Amino acid sequence: YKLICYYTSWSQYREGDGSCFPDAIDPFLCTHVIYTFANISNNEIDTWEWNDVTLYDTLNTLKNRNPKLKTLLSVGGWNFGPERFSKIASKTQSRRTFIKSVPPFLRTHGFDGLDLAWLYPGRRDKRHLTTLVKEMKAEFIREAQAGTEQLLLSAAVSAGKIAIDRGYDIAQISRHLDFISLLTYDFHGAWRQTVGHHSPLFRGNEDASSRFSNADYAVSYMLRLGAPANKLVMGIPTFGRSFTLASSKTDVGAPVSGPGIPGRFTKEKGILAYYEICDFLHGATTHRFRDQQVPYATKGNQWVAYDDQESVKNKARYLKNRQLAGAMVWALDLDDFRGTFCGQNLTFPLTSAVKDVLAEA
Ligand SMILES: *[C@@H]1O[C@H](CO)[C@@H](O[C@@H]2O[C@H](CO)[C@@H](O[C@@H]3O[C@H](CO[C@H]4O[C@H](CO)[C@@H](O)[C@H](O)[C@@H]4O)[C@@H](O[C@H]4O[C@H](CO)[C@@H](O)[C@H](O)[C@@H]4O)[C@H](O)[C@@H]3O)[C@H](O)[C@H]2NC(C)=O)[C@H](O)[C@H]1NC(C)=O
Repeated sequence: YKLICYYTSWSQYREGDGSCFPDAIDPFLCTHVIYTFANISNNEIDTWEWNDVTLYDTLNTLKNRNPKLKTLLSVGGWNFGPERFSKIASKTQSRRTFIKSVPPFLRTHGFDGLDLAWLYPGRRDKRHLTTLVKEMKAEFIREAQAGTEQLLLSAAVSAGKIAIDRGYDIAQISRHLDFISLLTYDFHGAWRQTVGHHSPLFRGNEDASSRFSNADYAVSYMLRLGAPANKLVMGIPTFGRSFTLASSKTDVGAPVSGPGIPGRFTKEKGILAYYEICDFLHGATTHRFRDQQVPYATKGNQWVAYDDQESVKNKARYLKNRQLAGAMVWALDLDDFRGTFCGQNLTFPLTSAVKDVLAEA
């Protein structure tokens, strides 16, 4: 099985214990670590943070300890606007410029591949994404002739049915990608004025939005569209999502007034790192959505949907049972990488739980 793990370049800036640099990563934890994100400038791949060349080096020094570890560089993300991707991919010339720029940059910086994180292709982009993936793969095939192991090509893909239908030719891109990471953790609609879980494995008992907004639906749909199981990797989050409650009610359908207050370290309303959630749990009441097989917790006027050791193990068993290629974790810097917040004196408790289950049989 693959265990694909993202590290985000902006996590270095977090205050105190929130600060995460690539040398915090256990070299034997994941099979693939993906650094996010690279920029595209002058139609060519490029660095983003002022110190990316240094951090790339810190990440790739992990291979000294684990020579089998593979690293990839992810281009795109939400800061990079999807409009920028569309412009590049939609013209033969700009597409070529971008593709040609990729292998030399990856080789210079010691990466084993490229991950495409276009968030997200629209209806007008579907055919252009197919050509980008096919042509990029063709370039990697050419570059391998020069003697070095062929660069890998992956993509992070929406797990939402509507977004999938709108923007991706799954049958075609699956042929050329070495793996597809499904973003199976963005299932709670931003329009919803009630609490709800963003990463449920199965649908909930009543009033769900779509019997589509769950990981099992997304996995089945991708297989149905022609992605081979051995190309699909199921995403598992190490962050949770938070809401401010609008009333004393906390169970299914509880009204909310907006996102939860920011975490002390991650400082973004509506999201919390797992290490922040571990602390939040002190004094909180814990519940589990039976049917959806994922937990939530609440205290005060705050309500948090999240994944714990039990839920990530459960998802790992699920993806093995569906004979998928493995799991993807977003993100290492949001797990308890220090090992000091979750009361087990264990680094990367969520990611390690997934790893341990993948090894079982
Ligand atoms: C990720 O990559 C993106 C894409 O490359 C980066 O964004 C780019 O950043 C550069 C540098 O800041 C910026 O360049 C700008 O260039 C203009 C000149 O524009 C010319 O063309 C214009 C047509 O639209 C025309 O109107 C103009 O006359 C020019 O001919 C600069 O304009 C000033 O130039 C001088 C010197 O700076 C000034 O003295 C003068 O007063 C002008 O006002 C701008 O100041 C910029 O330098 C790109 O425009 C920008 N591209 C996009 C699409 O956003 C980005 O930095 C990178 N991110 C990270 C995190 O690395």
